[PDB]
Amino acid sequence: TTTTGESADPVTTTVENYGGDTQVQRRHHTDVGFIMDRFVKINSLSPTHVIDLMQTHKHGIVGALLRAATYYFSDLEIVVRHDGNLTWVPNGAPEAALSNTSNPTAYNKAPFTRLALPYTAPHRVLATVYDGTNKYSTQLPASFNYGAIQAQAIHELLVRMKRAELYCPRPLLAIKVTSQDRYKQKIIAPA
Amino acid sequence: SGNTGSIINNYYMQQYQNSMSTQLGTQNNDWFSKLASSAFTGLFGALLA
Amino acid sequence: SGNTGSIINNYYMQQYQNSMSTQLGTQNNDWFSKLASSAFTGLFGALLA
Amino acid sequence: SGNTGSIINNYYMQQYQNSMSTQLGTQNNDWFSKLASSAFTGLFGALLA
Amino acid sequence: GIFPVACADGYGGLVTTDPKTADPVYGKVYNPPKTNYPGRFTNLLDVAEACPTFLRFDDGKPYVVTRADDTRLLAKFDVSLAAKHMSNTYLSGIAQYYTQYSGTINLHFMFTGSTDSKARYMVAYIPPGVETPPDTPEEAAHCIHAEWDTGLNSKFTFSIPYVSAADYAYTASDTAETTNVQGWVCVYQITHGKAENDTLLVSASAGKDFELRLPIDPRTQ
Amino acid sequence: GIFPVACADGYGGLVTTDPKTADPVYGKVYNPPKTNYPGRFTNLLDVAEACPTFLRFDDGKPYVVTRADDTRLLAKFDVSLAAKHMSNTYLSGIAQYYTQYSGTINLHFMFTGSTDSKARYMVAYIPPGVETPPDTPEEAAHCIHAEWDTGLNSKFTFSIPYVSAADYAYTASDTAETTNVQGWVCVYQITHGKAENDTLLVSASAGKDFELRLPIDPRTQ
Amino acid sequence: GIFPVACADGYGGLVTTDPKTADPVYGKVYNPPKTNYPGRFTNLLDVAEACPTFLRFDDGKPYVVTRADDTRLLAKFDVSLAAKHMSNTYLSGIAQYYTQYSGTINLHFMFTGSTDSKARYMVAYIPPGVETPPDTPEEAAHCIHAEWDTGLNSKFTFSIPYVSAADYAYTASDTAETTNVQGWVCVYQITHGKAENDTLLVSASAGKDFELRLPIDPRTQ
Ligand SMILES: O=C(O)[C@@H]1O[C@@H](O[C@H]2[C@H](O)[C@@H](NS(=O)(=O)O)[C@@H](O)O[C@@H]2COS(=O)(=O)O)[C@H](OS(=O)(=O)O)[C@@H](O)[C@@H]1O[C@H]1O[C@H](COS(=O)(=O)O)[C@@H](O)[C@H](O)[C@H]1NS(=O)(=O)O
Ligand SMILES: O=C(O)[C@@H]1O[C@@H](O[C@H]2[C@H](O)[C@@H](NS(=O)(=O)O)[C@@H](O)O[C@@H]2COS(=O)(=O)O)[C@H](OS(=O)(=O)O)[C@@H](O)[C@@H]1O[C@H]1O[C@H](COS(=O)(=O)O)[C@@H](O)[C@H](O)[C@H]1NS(=O)(=O)O
Ligand SMILES: O=C(O)[C@@H]1O[C@@H](O[C@H]2[C@H](O)[C@@H](NS(=O)(=O)O)[C@@H](O)O[C@@H]2COS(=O)(=O)O)[C@H](OS(=O)(=O)O)[C@@H](O)[C@@H]1O[C@H]1O[C@H](COS(=O)(=O)O)[C@@H](O)[C@H](O)[C@H]1NS(=O)(=O)O
Repeated sequence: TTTTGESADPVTTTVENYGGDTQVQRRHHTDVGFIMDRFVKINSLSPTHVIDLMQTHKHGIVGALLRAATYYFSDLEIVVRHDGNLTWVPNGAPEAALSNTSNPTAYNKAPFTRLALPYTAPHRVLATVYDGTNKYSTQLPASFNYGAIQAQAIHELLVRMKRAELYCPRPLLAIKVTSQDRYKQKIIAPA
Repeated sequence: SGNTGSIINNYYMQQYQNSMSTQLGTQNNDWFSKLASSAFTGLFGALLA
Repeated sequence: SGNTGSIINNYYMQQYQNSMSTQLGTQNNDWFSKLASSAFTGLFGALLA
Repeated sequence: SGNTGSIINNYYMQQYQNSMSTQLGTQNNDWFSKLASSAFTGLFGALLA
Repeated sequence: GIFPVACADGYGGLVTTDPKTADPVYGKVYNPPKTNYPGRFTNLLDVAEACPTFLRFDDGKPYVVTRADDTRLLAKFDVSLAAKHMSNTYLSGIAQYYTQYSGTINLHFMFTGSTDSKARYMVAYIPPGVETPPDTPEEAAHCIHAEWDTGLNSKFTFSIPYVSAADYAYTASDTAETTNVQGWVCVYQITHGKAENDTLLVSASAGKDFELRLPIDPRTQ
Repeated sequence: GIFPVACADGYGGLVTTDPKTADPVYGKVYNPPKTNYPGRFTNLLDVAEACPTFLRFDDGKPYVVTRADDTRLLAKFDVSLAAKHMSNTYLSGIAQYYTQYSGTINLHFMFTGSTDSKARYMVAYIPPGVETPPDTPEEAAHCIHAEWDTGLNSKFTFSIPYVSAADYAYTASDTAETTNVQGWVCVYQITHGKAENDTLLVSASAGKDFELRLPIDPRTQ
Repeated sequence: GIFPVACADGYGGLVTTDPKTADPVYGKVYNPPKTNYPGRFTNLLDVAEACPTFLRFDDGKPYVVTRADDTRLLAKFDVSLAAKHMSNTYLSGIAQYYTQYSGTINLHFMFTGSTDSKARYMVAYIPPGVETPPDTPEEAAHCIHAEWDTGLNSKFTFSIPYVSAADYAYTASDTAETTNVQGWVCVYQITHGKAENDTLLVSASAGKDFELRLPIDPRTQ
């Protein structure tokens, strides 16, 4: 098929053009809500930690995919391996509140704590990139977070996006290829 | 949903398990699905098969 | 209720789970709700819009 | 099934508990069952009992 | 056999705000009746709407005094539940336990002068976007404002509207904030006739759509 | 008595992709409305179909240049989501997170020359089974191919068919692979008239039956 | 409160043959279709009935040779799935994985001689109770037996009946067993005419009521 390409109108040809038969597709694994729904780890940690999905690694399946969207929304689940008790506080809270027990506080139970937390930002949607001239009264507004946690020590933090919604796609890149033809690597095979 | 495969109904109420969405006016506001389905599939011009 | 979000009915009877209230005569004895709803909202005097 | 003896229905959905089979056309495509049932059982020739 | 069960890791711990209930141990207790006990309240915002409390001005007074000189700005304050002027209100007392708010805040002005004391006032909501609030009624006129005079009715009520970029605003204020994120309210005195040393009491209450969400326990203990 | 239960060994551990949900601790939060927010996408393949991105040729250009000499092969590349030429496409960006694929991949050719520049091209799918791809239109003619010329419509689209032994093919390529398992695509220039230095942009998009299965997290972290 | 539960001692351990299923972790995978794939079998005994395999005689031959001398016993073997003569059959291959059996075992005799070679055979089931099997057709005649001759049809099939004290018999044989618990089968040659060096192939298959129960994993690993 030939078309006026300058218009940018989508064109999808099929093998029928030269005698083939287009087949059946099952696209469950490329479903946004499904694919974002798995735990991902946050590497940097500290006794006091503000939950920010952008601390996710840029090349991990979740972090790559999240960054391939401009705006997003989701609820959250967290797994925290910590010493002592864990206190969570919602978006907008004074850092000092983290010391108070009446905020959701999970008492230590081995081996870690799994929790379901609601979206809690004052915005209708959040962004992975924000073109602010400043945004004050490569930096993101401080209001873009899912609250904060505190314990005597935070050893590990996994985070899971629930009911994820993604808007306005952005570039997603594969590994840079050096070889003359294909990027080759060791694929699993029996001994 | 997406990646939840439990048969049994949840022990906790929905207003606890999740944040509650509000509206001003989940519908078919799927821009990219529309965009993709609108793609031209024919053949511009005359055919000789 | 207030801050209880379990779907499943309680395993223990109510007379064990809580103290039992008695009456002499939970109704609408909400003074402050009445007070607030009675607040004047109009505009005293004539208007020129 | 084969070697599963639980009465209670599974907590997880089938699309999670197992891979899903697809078709192009579990039927009676049991070659060996057919083969065995087709075996000759009579007696070739005349009988004197 | 018996019912198989998977005791799941990461579940079971006590969370101080959990949605479950404990197991009972002492049953069958009937309470003395408290049918129709007076003064009950079920939502903090009902009392916050019905009972306005006072703002704090100058050296610790619930009022503003009419200026004898040619300066017309009587007061200026941050539209913030954490503002110094709101620090003694019931509204700010409740607000400190929540992370976000939205909605209308009402201001009440009650003139206290003698029958022979007269005045004309103006209140304006200065939204964010300007570096400093105007100290002149003429400059503030371009904003949302109301002017009223003295007479038989001693009180005047005005609604500070919620106008912001996000749907919710923080009740607390961050140390990195120079200018108040939600703007200011300026009270002016257009003129007065023999009203020197006469007072204007100002109080605040929650409006019909005022809302507080996300409970928090922030005070030092 | 109470209900007997068997706490089973081998069950209960956290699996990062498990199909369960955590227990809640902070209830009754209502979100700001986001009704009809623009640009939403629910499946990665909808955008992969609607938005073709560019292939990479020679010294890092999204196009191929018409040859002034007597060599007619403009480009040759592996039908592989891991091919150097596909390395900057959105299609390969998504594909790296899946172990297998199947289906149609579409190529788009947009001529960029002036009105007085004309040419005739040919694209062929060389299936596996031959040691090296043909550098001649005459040899490649025996394969599935399409020829088109220049004119009012500047773009031409062709479907690379999925023809393989197994029902699915790997998105990644093993180090032990000499020849590309799925074959090649060869773009030729039959002729041209005053088209020296004129360009042919080439991009790719997912076809109607393109499919990706089996999520994977392979990048070094 | 919550639901009380008694975690029972002695329950919960993994048993390699347990009737439960594991918890899933990777959902929504659809398999390539395998509709109507040929050669399927659902029960080991269907193939054991349909495909007879060969017995092993003398120096490792699937046949018995007609005797040139005046000895008429061609073969004698234990009615045992563990018999040397059955050691290469598919029937014994399956039987080793079960503790008990019951039912009919079928023997097949296929004459291999030239058109001008003729013979008359006899097969007898010698039940247990006698010290050694008879080496004479005359003595074996008193048992359940069948005689057949050579002709247009080259094969003859005979059913070894299950006759025992218990309802089931062991597939394996104990070291303390002198005489075979289930008796013997004796194949005789009544006579022959020019059949010297001509062969009689013998194979076995499961009969209609042959049955194997109680799975076992006995081989050294
Ligand atoms: O230091 C102050 O802020 C002075 O506090 C006010 O008194 C408080 C009192 O401290 C408090 N007791 S507590 O132990 O702190 O809890 C309680 O009794 O309430 C009163 C009233 O406080 S209110 O918030 O103002 O309503 C003084 O008020 S009062 O004593 O008349 O009741 C208040 O006038 C004082 O503030 C002045 O001093 C401030 C700092 O002091 S200093 O410069 O270090 O010496 C100064 O910042 C204020 O501007 C000033 N008030 S002014 O408007 O008159 O200038
Ligand atoms: O070494 C290369 O591959 C050169 O890389 C390309 O530049 C990358 C850049 O490296 C990358 N930054 S990052 O830190 O690596 O992430 C990012 O900025 O993208 C650019 C573009 O990369 S792309 O994948 O080609 O799109 C050079 O492109 S650019 O600088 O003009 O933008 C690319 O031309 C370079 O590749 C050349 O060198 C390769 C190996 O270098 S060497 O032999 O060791 O000296 C060689 O294998 C390539 O063939 C050659 N490209 S050629 O086609 O012009 O010959
Ligand atoms: O020792 C034997 O039993 C001899 O074994 C058979 O060969 C086996 C071979 O050993 C086996 N390899 S494995 O590593 O053991 O797994 C495999 O290749 O199968 C063949 C065939 O075995 S079968 O079970 O007989 O079908 C000889 O057969 S073959 O080599 O011609 O294929 C078999 O003839 C051998 O048995 C003879 O020797 C036995 C003991 O040997 S010795 O006395 O210690 O020297 C003896 O007990 C047997 O009677 C004798 N067979 S006879 O009938 O010809 O006399």
